[PDB]
Amino acid sequence: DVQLVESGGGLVQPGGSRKLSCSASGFAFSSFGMHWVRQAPEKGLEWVAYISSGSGTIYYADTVKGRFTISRDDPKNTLFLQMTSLRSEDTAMYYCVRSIYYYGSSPFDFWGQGTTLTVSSSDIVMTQATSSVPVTPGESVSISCRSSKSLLHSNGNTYLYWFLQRPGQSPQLLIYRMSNLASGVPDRFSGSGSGTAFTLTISRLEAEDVGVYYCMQHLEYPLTFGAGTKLEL
Amino acid sequence: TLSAEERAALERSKAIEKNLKEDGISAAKDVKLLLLGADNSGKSTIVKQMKIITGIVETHFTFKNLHFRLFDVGGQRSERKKWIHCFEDVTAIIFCVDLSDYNRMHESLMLFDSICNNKFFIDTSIILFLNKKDLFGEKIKKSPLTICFPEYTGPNTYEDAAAYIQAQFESKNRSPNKEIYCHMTCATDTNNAQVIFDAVTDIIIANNLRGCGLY
Amino acid sequence: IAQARKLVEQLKMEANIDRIKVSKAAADLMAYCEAHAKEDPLLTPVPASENPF
Amino acid sequence: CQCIKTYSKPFHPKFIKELRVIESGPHCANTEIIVKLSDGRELCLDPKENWVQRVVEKFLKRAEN
Amino acid sequence: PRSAKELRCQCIKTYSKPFHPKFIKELRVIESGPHCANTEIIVKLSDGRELCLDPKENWVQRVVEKFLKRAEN
Amino acid sequence: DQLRQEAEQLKNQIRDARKACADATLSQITNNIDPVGRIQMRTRRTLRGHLAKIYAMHWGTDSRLLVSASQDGKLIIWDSYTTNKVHAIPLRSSWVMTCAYAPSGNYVACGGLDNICSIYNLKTREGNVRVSRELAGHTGYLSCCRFLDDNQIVTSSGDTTCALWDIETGQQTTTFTGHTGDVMSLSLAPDTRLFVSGACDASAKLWDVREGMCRQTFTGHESDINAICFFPNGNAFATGSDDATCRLFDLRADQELMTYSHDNIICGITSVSFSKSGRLLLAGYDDFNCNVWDALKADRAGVLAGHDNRVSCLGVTDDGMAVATGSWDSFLKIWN
Amino acid sequence: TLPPFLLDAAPCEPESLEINKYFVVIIYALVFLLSLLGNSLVMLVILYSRVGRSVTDVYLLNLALADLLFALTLPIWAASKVNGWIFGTFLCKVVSLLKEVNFYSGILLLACISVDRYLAIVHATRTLTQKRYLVKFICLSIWGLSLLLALPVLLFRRTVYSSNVSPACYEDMGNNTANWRMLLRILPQSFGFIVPLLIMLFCYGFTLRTLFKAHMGQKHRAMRVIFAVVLIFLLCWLPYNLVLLADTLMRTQVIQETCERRNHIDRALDATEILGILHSCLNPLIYAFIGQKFRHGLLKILA
Repeated sequence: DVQLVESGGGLVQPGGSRKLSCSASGFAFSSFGMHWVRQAPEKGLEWVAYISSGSGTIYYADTVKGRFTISRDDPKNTLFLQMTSLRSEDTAMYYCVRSIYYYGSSPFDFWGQGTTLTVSSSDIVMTQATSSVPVTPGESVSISCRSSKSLLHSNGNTYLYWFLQRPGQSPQLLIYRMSNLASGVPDRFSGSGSGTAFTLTISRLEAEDVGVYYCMQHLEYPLTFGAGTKLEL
Repeated sequence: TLSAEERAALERSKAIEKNLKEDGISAAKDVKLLLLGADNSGKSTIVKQMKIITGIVETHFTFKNLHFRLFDVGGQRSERKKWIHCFEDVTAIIFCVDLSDYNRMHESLMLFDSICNNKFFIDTSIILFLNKKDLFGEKIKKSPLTICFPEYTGPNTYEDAAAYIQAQFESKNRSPNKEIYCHMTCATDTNNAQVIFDAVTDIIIANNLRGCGLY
Repeated sequence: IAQARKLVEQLKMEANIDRIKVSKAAADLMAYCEAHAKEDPLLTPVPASENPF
Repeated sequence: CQCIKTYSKPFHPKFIKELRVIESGPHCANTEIIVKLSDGRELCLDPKENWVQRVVEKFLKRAEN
Repeated sequence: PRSAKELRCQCIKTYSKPFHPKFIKELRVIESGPHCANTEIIVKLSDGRELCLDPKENWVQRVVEKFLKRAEN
Repeated sequence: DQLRQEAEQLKNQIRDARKACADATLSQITNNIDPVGRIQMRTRRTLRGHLAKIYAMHWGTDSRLLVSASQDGKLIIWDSYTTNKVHAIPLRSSWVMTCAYAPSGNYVACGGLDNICSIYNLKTREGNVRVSRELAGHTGYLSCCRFLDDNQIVTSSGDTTCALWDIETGQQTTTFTGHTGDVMSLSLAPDTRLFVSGACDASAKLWDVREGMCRQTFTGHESDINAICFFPNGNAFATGSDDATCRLFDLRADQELMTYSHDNIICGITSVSFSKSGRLLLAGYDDFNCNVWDALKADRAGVLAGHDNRVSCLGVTDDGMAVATGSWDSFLKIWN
Repeated sequence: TLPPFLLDAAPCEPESLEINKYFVVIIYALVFLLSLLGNSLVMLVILYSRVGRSVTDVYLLNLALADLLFALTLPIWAASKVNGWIFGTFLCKVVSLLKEVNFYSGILLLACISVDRYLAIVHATRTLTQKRYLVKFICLSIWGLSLLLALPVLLFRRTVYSSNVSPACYEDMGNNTANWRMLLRILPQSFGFIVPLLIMLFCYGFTLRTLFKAHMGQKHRAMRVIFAVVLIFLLCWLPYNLVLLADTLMRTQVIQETCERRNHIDRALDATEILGILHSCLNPLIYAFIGQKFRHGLLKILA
C-alpha cells in the first residue's frame, strides 16, 4: 500500500522555524520526485517546492524562494521541508506529492494526507470561469478553465492536470495531460481542450463525484493551480 | 528537453546511464571460464572452495583478489552449435579428463577435438586437467594401456603412459595463438585454484602482447 | 512401433489440403503490395517534414 | 684589391656590425675600408670622405663597450 | 663560406706582449653579438701572420688608434 | 514396416499434388512490374548503453518504445525518438537469447538459456519493475517469446517443441510437437490465430494456436532455419537459414514462391523482417551488414551496412517509419 | 722594435667541404621519401577500418602524424644546410617551431607507449591496467606540453648574418646570447633525452623481467622487439646528446678548448644530427609493421 504521512504541524509564532517530515512506505522512494503543495484555508492549492530524484534539481516558488529549503533522505524514505521565517501567510495544509517522469508516466497520481500548520498573528495564470455549480445526479457537467500561454508544446503534448478534492480528503488525480485517464478513476470522466481553452466533462454524475476541481499546468515552473470549481448537490 | 517534464525525463536517463556504467566497472574484475568434459570426470569437483551461487550452472570462487566465474554447460543436452557462441568471450576453457575411464577416453577426445577447432574458440587457450593419478596408476597394472589405445608402443610405466595420453590431446590443437596448459590432478589435491590462477594470468599476458603489438 | 504411428497420421491430415495454384497466389501477393504501397515510408521516402527520425 | 666602388649615401653607424681596414701598399693604391652591416650587405667606404671617417670612429667607440 | 649550426668566437686567447704599431698592416674589429660575447680585434702582422688582441686592454686601444690614424693619412 | 511404406507413399502424393499446382513461378508473373530502384537508408539514431552482445530486440506497438536484451544482464527500454532510457531491468541470468514486448505496453517477457520465460510488469503502483511470473517447464534453451495478449504467450525452445502459456495460472495450456530439431524462431500471424516456427531440421511448419495441430509443413532449405516472419497480409512468410538463402512460402499453395540467394553471400541469415507494404524483405547476415531484398523480384535494393559485428536482430515499426538493427558490438541503430 | 711573432694566438678559421653537402642532400631526400611513404601507409592502415581501434592504435596514429610532419619539414632544412638560411625570419621561426614540436611529441609518445606496455604486461591482472583507456587525453596533454616547450624556439630565433659563415636560422637573445642558448639547451636534454630514457628503461626492464618468468610461446619475440626498440632509441639519440654535452662543457671551459677540438665537435654534431634524423623512418617499421595486425591490414587493403 502506497502511503505518504506528514508530521510536524502545529501552532508556531512568527519569525520561528519549523520542519515538516514526509515519510513514505509502499513505493520506491529513491526513484520519485517529491513536491510540496500547500492549501490555504478555503482559498485553494498552491505549489511550494520540488526536488528531483537523487536530489539533482531543486525548485522553489517565488513566494518562498530563499526562505524555505527542501532536503531528501533516500535511505530513510523521508522528505523534509525546513522553513526559516514564517509569516501569517504560511498557514496552510501542506501536502506531500510524489512524481515520476518518463515517457507515458503519471507524475501526480498520489497525494499525501497533509499536515496543518498554523501561525498566530511572468508566470502562467490559469483562471476558472465559476466557483459553484449546483447539479443533480445523472446530469452531465462540464468544467472549463483557461490559461495565459498555450500549454500545447511542439512535441504534441498538452500539460494540463485535473484534480478532485473530495470534502475532508486529499486531492486525487483524474486527467494528467489532456485526456489521459488516471489509474483507478472511473471511465465516466473525460477531458479535452485546444491550446488555451480546456473542458472537463463528467457524464452520468454520481453522488461521490462532488468536491472541488482544480486544473493545473506543468508546462513550466513554477506550477500554478486554478481558482477552484466546487460542485454542489 | 525543452518542456519541464522532458527535462526530468532526460535527468532520469542520465541517472540510468550512471548505474549502467558503474555496473560495467564492477563486471571487469571477474574472469569468465568455461567448464567442459565428459560425465563423471570431476568437472564439478575441481576446487573444494565451491560457493556455487537443470540448465547452466555457475561457480564464483575467488582467489588472490580476483573473481573466477565457472560456467558448467552440462545438462543442456541440445545442439551446441546454437548456444556455444554465447561463451565466445570467455577467458579460457577448462577441460576435465578422467584417466581411469578407458571407455570414455575416446569420447573425451572427440569432445576436445570439436571444441579446440571450433570457429568461435579458435583463440581461447585451454586449461586441460588430467584427474585421478592414483586411480590410473593402480588401473594400468591390472590392465595395460592397450585396449583403449592399440597404437601404444612405449613402456607400460606410469610416466610414459600418462605422457602418451597428454600427447594425444595436444595433437588436436592444430592452431596457432593457442596454448594448452596441462596439469595432473588427483582427488586429494587442494591447489587446483592456484593452478587455474597462474594459467589465467599467463593467458592474459598473451592476449595483451598481441594487443600491444609486441607480437 | 508406437512412435511412427502418429507420423503417418500427421501426413494424412497434411495431404488433405485445399490447395490453390501458385499463379493465383502470386497475383494475390502482388495486389496487396501494390494496394498498400502509398503507405510505406520505406519503399518511398517520407517528406522531411513528416519524419519523426 | 677587394673593393671597386663605394656607397655615396651616408648611413647610420648603428647598422655596422663588422669593420675591416686594409692599408695601401704594393697591393693597391688607396686604403680600403670594408663594413659588414646588420642586414648582411658588404659595403666599401672611401677613407677620404668625412662621413666615413666619423662613422668609423663612432663604431670603434661603440665596440669598445 | 660554409654553414654551421654552432657559432663560435674567432679567437681563443689573445696576445699579451705590447708591440709597436709599425708591424700592423690590416685590422678587423667584430662587435659582440649572437656569435660571441666579446668584441674581437684581429690584426695582420708585417710577415702575414694574424694575431688576436685584447679588446679591453689599455695598449690595444692606443695601437689601434695609431694604426688607423696613420693609414687614414 | 508396413506403416513405413504408408509414410513414403503419403509423401509422394503430397509432392505430386504440390507440383501439379505449380503453373508459373513468382519471378515469372511479376516480370512486368517496375523495379523499386535503390533504397538508400541512412542511420538516424544510434542507441548506446549496452556493454555486451545484443541478442534480441522488439518494437513497441506505438512505434516509439523499444526493448533490447544483452549478455550483460540488463534489460533496457528505449525512447526511439529522443534516445532516452525509460527503464533498466536487471535480469537474474545473463544468458538471454530472446526478448519480447507486449502489444499493450504493460508487460515485457524476456528470457534465454535459463530455460525460464520471465515476465516483467512495467505499470506497477510501486514505481519499479517487478518479475510478475516466471514460466518453467522447458528442458532446453528458450527462443522467440511472443505475446498473444496480456495473459497469453507463445514460447519456443530447443526441446524440438513450442508451448502456449497462461500467465495468470502459470501452467502450459498447449504444447506443440512435431519438430525433429531445435526450434530457433517463431512469428505470430496478424490475425493472432496461427503461427509458424522455424527449427533446426530445415523445416518450418504452420501451427494452430487453438487446436494445437500442425496444419502444414514447409521444406526446401538445406540448413537450419534461423529466422521467420509473415507477409503483412498473413498469407505468406519468409525464412532465413544458415544456407545463406532466404525463401518465401505461401500458406495457401503450400509451396515456396522464390529464393533470395546471391552469389556474393556466404554467411547465413540471422534475422528476417518485412516492410509495412510487403515489398522490401530486410534480412540480417553474419557478415556485419543487412541487405534489402525486393520481395517480388529477388533484387538487392540497397544495403544498410554500418554495423561492426554480426547483426543479431531486426525490427520494423508498426507504421513502417523506421528499421531498428542490433548487433554484437553493443549498439542499436535506427534506419529510415 | 722586434716582430711580435706568433705563439698560437691565431684565429681558428672553420673548415668547409662540399662532398658533405651533396651527401647530406642525398641522405635528407632519401629520409624524406621513406618517412613520407611509411607514415602515410601507417595512417592509411589505421584509419581505413574503425573496427578494433585499441590504445596502441591511437598512440601509433599520433606518432605517425608527428613523424610525418617532421619529414615534411626536413627538405627546407636540407636546402638550408646546402646554402644557409636564405628563406627569411618568419619561415625560420615557423619551421623551427614545427620541427621542435614534432620532435618533442615523438619522444614523449615513445615514452607513453612504453608506459602503456608496462601497464599492459606487468600489471595485466591488477586493477591499474584500467587506467590506460585515457589515450586521447594523454596524447592531447603530450601535444600541449610539446607546444609549451617549443616556445623558446619561436620567440628567440631569427636570421643571423656572420662573417666567417653563411646566414643561419639562429637564436638572438642579445649580447649574452651564448649563455642563454646554453641554458635553453637544458630542456631538450632533460625532457627530450634523460626523462624519456629513464622512463623507457624502467618500463621495459620490468616488462622483460615479467616476460622472462612467463611460460608463453611468444615471449622470445616480444623480448627481441623490446631490445630492438631500446637499442634503436639509444643509437638514434645518445650520440647527439653526448656531443651536445661535450660542446656545452667545452664552452664552459670545464674541458680545454682548441681549434682541433672545435672542428671535431662540429663534424660530430653534423654526423650525429644526420644519424638521429633516421627515427622518422625507423619508427613505422619498429613500432607499427612489426605486428601481425598491421601486416594483415596492409595485405587486406591491397585487395
